[PDB]
Amino acid sequence: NEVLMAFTSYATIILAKMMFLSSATAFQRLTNKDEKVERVRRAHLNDLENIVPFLGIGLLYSLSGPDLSTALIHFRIFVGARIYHTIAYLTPLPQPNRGLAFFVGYGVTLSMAYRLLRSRLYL
Amino acid sequence: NEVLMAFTSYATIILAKMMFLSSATAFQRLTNKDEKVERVRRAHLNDLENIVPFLGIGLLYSLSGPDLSTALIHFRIFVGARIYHTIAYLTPLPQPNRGLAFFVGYGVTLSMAYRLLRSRLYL
Amino acid sequence: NEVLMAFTSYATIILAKMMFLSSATAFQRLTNKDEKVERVRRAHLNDLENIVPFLGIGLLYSLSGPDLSTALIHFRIFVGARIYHTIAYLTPLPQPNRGLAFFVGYGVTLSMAYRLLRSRLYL
Ligand SMILES: CCCCCCCCCCCCCCCCCC(=O)OC[C@@H](COP(=O)([O-])OCC[N+](C)(C)C)OC(=O)CCCCCCCCCCCCCCCCC
Ligand SMILES: CCCCCCCCCCCCCCCCCC(=O)OC[C@@H](COP(=O)([O-])OCC[N+](C)(C)C)OC(=O)CCCCCCCCCCCCCCCCC
Ligand SMILES: CCCCCCCCCCCCCCCCCC(=O)OC[C@@H](COP(=O)([O-])OCC[N+](C)(C)C)OC(=O)CCCCCCCCCCCCCCCCC
Ligand SMILES: CCCCCCCCCCCCCCCCCC(=O)OC[C@@H](COP(=O)([O-])OCC[N+](C)(C)C)OC(=O)CCCCCCCCCCCCCCCCC
Ligand SMILES: CCCCCCCCCCCCCCCCCC(=O)OC[C@@H](COP(=O)([O-])OCC[N+](C)(C)C)OC(=O)CCCCCCCCCCCCCCCCC
Ligand SMILES: CCCCCCCCCCCCCCCCCC(=O)OC[C@@H](COP(=O)([O-])OCC[N+](C)(C)C)OC(=O)CCCCCCCCCCCCCCCCC
Ligand SMILES: N[C@@H](CCC(=O)N[C@@H](CS)C(=O)NCC(=O)O)C(=O)O
Ligand SMILES: N[C@@H](CCC(=O)N[C@@H](CS)C(=O)NCC(=O)O)C(=O)O
Ligand SMILES: N[C@@H](CCC(=O)N[C@@H](CS)C(=O)NCC(=O)O)C(=O)O
Repeated sequence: NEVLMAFTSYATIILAKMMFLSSATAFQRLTNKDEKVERVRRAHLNDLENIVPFLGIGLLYSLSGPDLSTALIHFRIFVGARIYHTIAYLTPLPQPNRGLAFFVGYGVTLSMAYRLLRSRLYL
Repeated sequence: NEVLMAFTSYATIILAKMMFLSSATAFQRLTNKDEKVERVRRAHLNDLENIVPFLGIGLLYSLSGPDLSTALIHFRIFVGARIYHTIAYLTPLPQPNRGLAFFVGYGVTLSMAYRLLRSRLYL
Repeated sequence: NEVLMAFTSYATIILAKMMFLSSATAFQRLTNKDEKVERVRRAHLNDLENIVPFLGIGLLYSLSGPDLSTALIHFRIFVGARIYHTIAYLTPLPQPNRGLAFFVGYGVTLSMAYRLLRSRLYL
């Protein structure tokens, strides 16, 4: 429960996230058309891989999530970090393609990656 | 069972799908060589992400799939939609890179995404 | 256990793998800068998809992994194949982008893909 509770919710978000944004980018791509080209391309793949390792990591301490400890918060903020980070980006075809923005997204993937990873594993 | 039954099968397909097609594209890429360049590149990533969110969504109502309701059919046709959709595409390096074809694939990802997602979640 | 044991470990590796390598490439990309451009781009996506289907396949005989038979070894060497394969590659922006190296990585994905896939499925 506690467990299912966690994963679905994060992912659902995550997947409302990645979902609007995917078809959406598709939809805008053709609609914009071009700068928006990479913009859209761009959203997909950073995010697609935000998710891609989200998926690795979440999905797994998922079904290996024994300890009672509260860790979902990061499942939760890493989402929270990464969304506003893309969203912050968020149209500049010029590099920078990054910023404090992703010092948030990636780097939280990193922190919440790092701890929780190690956590349900070594236990 | 009913459950395992579902996921493996869809994925197996899905993964026979994504699998021939991956090494295959590799194999053809070098063999064609060039137009086939993006063609192959092309197959991977639409499909790679067909799968990528397949994976998100399937995999999860997977292990959160309680209701008796018949929903696998779409696991099943969204595959059925997406394969023939790429396959329909399926060599034009000119945009369009889409069509009624993906009005099928993506959009079923969308429908079968949308309902089943919400379904085992809100329950 | 035996099961959890398996998946986490492979993935952890896999995910220490894909993880250093992702932020890392990011980090080097900006730092190199350019040839390193595709190099880094390059690492991500072969590997990102090494993982991408790893994820499909591992993750699933994962929770459908009944037989006692020893199959983790490949979870294990396919990792072992693929790492040293990228790593072998591993800076040439000239094609070849492949070699005996990936005759290892991909092709083990293939062998260990192929058998274990079929195995916990048909059972
Ligand atoms: C609950 C907390 C108690 C107190 C709350 C009070 C907090 C109030 C914060 C007030 C802030 C004051 C504003 C100063 C900021 C100026 C920033 C700036 O100049 O831009 C930098 C710019 C710099 O831009 P740039 O010029 O480098 O590039 C832009 C791109 N070009 C140039 C191509 C156009 O960086 C960004 O754009 C980042 C975007 C920030 C987006 C912020 C929106 C998200 C905020 C989330 C939190 C909000 C509440 C959610 C709560 C939900 C509740 C559960
Ligand atoms: C943008 C900036 C960068 C962002 C990148 C990523 C984010 C980085 C995160 C960094 C780590 C932050 C550290 C916080 C934790 C440190 C505190 C600590 O250790 O104290 C002990 C811990 C543990 O609790 P305790 O140990 O004090 O309690 C003792 C009770 N016994 C021993 C009997 C069990 O305290 C907490 O952290 C509690 C925090 C709870 C969070 C607040 C919400 C609780 C309510 C739940 C529902 C609320 C709705 C929210 C839903 C959100 C919807 C979107
Ligand atoms: C069981 C049902 C009862 C009745 C079955 C009877 C159904 C019989 C349907 C007969 C159809 C009549 C044909 C008219 C169609 C003409 C289409 C056309 O012109 O092409 C559009 C074209 C338009 O092309 P275009 O010109 O825009 O671009 C092509 C690309 N260039 C130009 C670069 C070369 O679009 C497509 O290519 C789509 C490809 C369609 C592929 C169809 C094969 C898959 C069909 C799956 C179902 C088959 C059975 C599976 C059953 C399994 C059983 C469990
Ligand atoms: C290319 C075009 C776009 C494609 C994109 C994606 C596809 C879009 C899908 C859109 C939705 C379609 C709606 C269909 C459902 C609506 C019907 C409905 O609501 O009625 C009630 C529902 C529910 O059943 P019921 O409620 O009528 O039964 C009552 C019994 N009690 C109450 C006691 C439990 O009926 C059905 O849908 C039954 C359909 C079953 C499907 C037919 C096959 C059954 C046999 C199984 C094995 C067959 C082998 C197949 C293997 C395939 C291999 C590849
Ligand atoms: C335990 C076993 C018992 C015996 C152990 C004894 C084994 C000892 C093997 C000794 C080998 C002798 C060396 C001859 C090889 C020459 C290769 C060559 O020329 O390069 C080809 C080259 C050809 O290069 P190229 O010229 O086509 O392209 C390079 C790119 N450019 C040109 C752009 C610069 O291919 C490679 O680079 C492949 C890289 C190989 C990397 C090997 C390191 C990994 C080895 C893993 C095993 C090690 C132990 C791990 C054990 C862990 C324990 C649990
Ligand atoms: C770079 C080159 C390409 C690489 C690409 C991918 C790799 C390709 C792999 C190809 C397949 C290789 C075939 C090997 C198996 C064939 C042998 C066989 O069938 O015999 C019967 C099998 C089965 O056992 P058995 O059937 O003989 O035992 C009988 C006992 N009863 C019947 C009662 C149950 O034997 C084995 O394979 C045992 C091998 C075990 C592996 C050795 C290690 C065991 C110790 C565990 C801990 C060690 C630490 C290691 C951790 C690693 C850390 C990173
Ligand atoms: N989907 C791509 C995203 C790559 C990307 O957007 N790279 C950014 C940094 S994370 C960059 O600076 N690219 C170089 C460029 O735009 O020229 C991947 O997985 O590699
Ligand atoms: N793998 C790429 C696929 C992108 C792609 O093929 N985009 C299509 C629409 S879905 C397109 O029209 N691209 C613009 C172009 O080809 O110039 C991604 O995930 O973004
Ligand atoms: N992430 C890309 C990787 C594609 C790639 O690196 N292709 C290699 C073979 S696996 C190649 O030879 N590309 C053609 C080129 O570099 O011009 C994908 O998923 O398609």
